[PDB]
Amino acid sequence: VNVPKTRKTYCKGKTCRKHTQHKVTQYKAGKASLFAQGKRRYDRKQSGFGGQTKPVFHKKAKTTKKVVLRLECVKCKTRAQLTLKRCKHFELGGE
Amino acid sequence: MGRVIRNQRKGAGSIFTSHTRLRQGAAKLRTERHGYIRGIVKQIVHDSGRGAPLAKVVFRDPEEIFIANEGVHTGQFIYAGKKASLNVGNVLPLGSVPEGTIVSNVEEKPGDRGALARASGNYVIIIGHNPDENKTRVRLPSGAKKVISSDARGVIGVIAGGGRVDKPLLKAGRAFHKYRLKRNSWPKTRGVAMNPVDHPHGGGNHQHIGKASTISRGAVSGQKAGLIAARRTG
Amino acid sequence: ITSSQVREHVKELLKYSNETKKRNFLETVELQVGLKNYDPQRDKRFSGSLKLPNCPRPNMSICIFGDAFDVDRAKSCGVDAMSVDDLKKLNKNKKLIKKLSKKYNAFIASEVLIKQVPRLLGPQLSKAGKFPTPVSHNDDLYGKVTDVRSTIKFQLKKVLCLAVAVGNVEMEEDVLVNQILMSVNFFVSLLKKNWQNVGSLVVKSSMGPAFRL
RNA sequence: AAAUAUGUAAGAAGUCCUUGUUACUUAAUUGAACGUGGACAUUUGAAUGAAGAGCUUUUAGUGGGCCAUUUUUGGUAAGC
RNA sequence: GUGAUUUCUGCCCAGUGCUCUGAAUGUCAAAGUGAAGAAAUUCAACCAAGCGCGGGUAAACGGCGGGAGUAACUAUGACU
RNA sequence: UUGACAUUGUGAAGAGACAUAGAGGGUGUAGAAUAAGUGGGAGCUUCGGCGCCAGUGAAAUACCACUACCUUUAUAGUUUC
RNA sequence: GAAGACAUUGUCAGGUGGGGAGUUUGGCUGGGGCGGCACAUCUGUUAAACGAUAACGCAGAUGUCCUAAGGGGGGCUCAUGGAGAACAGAAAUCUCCAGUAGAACAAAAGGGUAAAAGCCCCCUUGAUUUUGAUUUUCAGUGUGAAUACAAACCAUGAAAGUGUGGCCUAUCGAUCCUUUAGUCCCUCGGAAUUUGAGGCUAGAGGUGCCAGAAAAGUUACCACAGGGAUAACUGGCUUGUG
Repeated sequence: VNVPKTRKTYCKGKTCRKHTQHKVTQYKAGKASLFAQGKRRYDRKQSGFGGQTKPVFHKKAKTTKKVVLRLECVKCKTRAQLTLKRCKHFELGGE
Repeated sequence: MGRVIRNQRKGAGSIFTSHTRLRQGAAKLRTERHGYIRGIVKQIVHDSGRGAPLAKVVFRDPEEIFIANEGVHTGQFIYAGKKASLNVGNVLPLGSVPEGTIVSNVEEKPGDRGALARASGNYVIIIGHNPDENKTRVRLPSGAKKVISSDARGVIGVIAGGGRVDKPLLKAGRAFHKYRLKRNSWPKTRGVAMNPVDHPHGGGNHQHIGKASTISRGAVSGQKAGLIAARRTG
Repeated sequence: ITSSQVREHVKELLKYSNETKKRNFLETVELQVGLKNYDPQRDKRFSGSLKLPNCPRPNMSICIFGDAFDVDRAKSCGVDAMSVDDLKKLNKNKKLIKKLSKKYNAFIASEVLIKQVPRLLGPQLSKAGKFPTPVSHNDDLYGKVTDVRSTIKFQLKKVLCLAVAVGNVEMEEDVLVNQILMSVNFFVSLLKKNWQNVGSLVVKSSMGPAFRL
């Protein structure tokens, strides 16, 4: 809900410490397919017929994920530090 | 759910004609190339296949065809390729006229002739034209086919006219329709048959309920109804 | 291709010509690139010059309009029209929203939409060449049209577009290609990760080509 | 602004006196926390009671409860 | 499927089913092809049916609206 | 039901592989004028053509690199549709 | 004679496929059901002047919203009379003056709050890192929330201070899995080298039945084990309603 791209949120790393303006994007996703142990074993059925696994998965959602705020300085040289704002829906800096 | 009728029969089960109660059998004989004689003594009355089958020639040292509406209980059943055309005879449809009409007639050469063997239905040879070696034949059906040059041929309308132009007045006579073939009669107006019974599926206030066309290719059991169709009403 | 050959597009490519000696009149070089290729809306730019340094080169009529007061926001200068009785019929669609937001530069108008911009006015125009950018739209479209006319720097928005410069005729090499880079800032890089985001481009001056990659 | 009920405290290891320790904060003879040497305890409101007292393991059943008097919730009411 | 004869088969193909050469184009699996690494491997493009688009189809499943005004006592509807 | 791969090998018409890119180039309303079009452009070349600082319109171009139509054009062995 | 690599046969892939197989179909409830959520929460009360405390008790709020609606210092002080009125003239809105906290603090209700905790300005990003301890069921269970410290690192003021998110009391989530942020740390077990896999610590991704199964009906053809724990009928209170 209007965040402001980069703002001196003290922080560290370290090999730095103190403050440091951090270009702060929010976090995205990441494919896995055919690497995940989750897979390495979850490839089954067992096997002339199957089903899945106890948690798969139709429950009842919440209609509000979370902002994966990903603050990250440039002088501290590292390291893209995650934070957690919770309240949806919203969006970056307006304002 | 049980195994709905249709599914039910087919296999030996308990149904299969009068396979030991009739006369001989179809048979336009075997195959030489230039006419042999045929004195056709007596026309038979069999069962099932109404329309007299009549037993004939026996010449090369001493067969029983289905006989087009033409028996002189001794009739001129001379047949074989080079052979005076006529009601009777049977010449290789590769040497007919153009608008004739053979009854018994063999898909593929030789192999005794069944195409339009039934009561009456004849097979007007309408075509002959486009022919390196074949024939544009009609068919009792209503569709067309190019049979193959020299292939038997009745030569005349199959006997037994309106075997059923009408009118089976009474539930009997079905006294026959059977004592003939299978036990096809009576026939249990399915949609009384209960849920588990056949596929129909009575249900409370009657109802053929949902659908009725029946996709060709369903599970021999999902089957039945109106096969798989291209239409409906009158 | 961000390699040694940059000064082959610059140093070795600074006196190619196509005839005899090398003429007798002034020069004219630069360093081609773009704006961000994003979509001229969400994210692609901010603030900070390179330079760079330039202006038009040819025409500058861009985009600025909204109400009956947006016309005078394009009178003592020259821009496109959004119309009044058109945002409810035909002020946007494909060749429409284009018209007003489809020039060359980008856009320098203000804001006023309501529940209509997910597939019409504000919408259909973005990556086309405009979708409500930062042109200090409050006093008008001239002072912030220093970011939309001259000086510059090199406001790079809408569809590609930008600028570059360093010297005149011949006196640059490592700082010629490294002057082309210098002729690039919030257009070659920026905040969180931005050292590169494209595939290729072009450049020269007037001679012949630059990088042969 | 009650009554009933409800926290604490009690004679007493307690004060009183002497100084000693450093990470603490005071500018420190500033204190803090801790510890030595020294005076007096059976103690002069609290009462009343002790079949010591403390402590450790373990392992049953139980988890459907129901009455009354007062104080109350619903409900015309109820052996609700 | 419906049930002698007799008469009589209204209108609905959007929905669900069925079904046709049909659609100038979008998905669409396995092998087969290309691209990249050192490969493992991971990106690609095209790709049968099918799908979705087009048509027919109700003696196929089944369907068959609702409110306003609206003179020549009065209520009234062939009216709109 | 459909595809691929095996069962499956004799011959014969036509693509694609080895082992290729170049020219006219833009039929809304307006600017004397070539609009799916971009911009680097103040210059290209001993001329000044067009520019351009002016520029309207739905979008401005000669120095032209290009994200994209039409017309226009070479095979000798295996290979494979 | 017909058929002529075709088809067929076989192996995988995809369509299709209630014909067939298996499998499931929350709970609290004046009896089951349709309904409502006292299934997770918060304020007020009910609740008997510490705490605790019941209903399908009464009156209400909760699955968000805030980059500032956070953080510090300045200033200032919030819904009447009597004055000046031109589109204003009941006033919508403008400027003067002289006194009950009646206003305002996002959102329910209650607490609280006046050189403020409200309003106008000024400057920032503490809504920060590491832990741990605490408090919240009369609390021994993890959770969310909140309190005081330590160590860092900042803000802000001249300072002393204050600030570890929205004045306080509501506004959220285990277990495998997956993704990411972390040293560039640990191992692939005959040695290496990279590629990959695996680990450690800090997060996001869902569980609302919110201590966290992944789940359609119908039976009047039906069936079983138990329920006066549980409804039709008698009786029973009670008698509103007659």
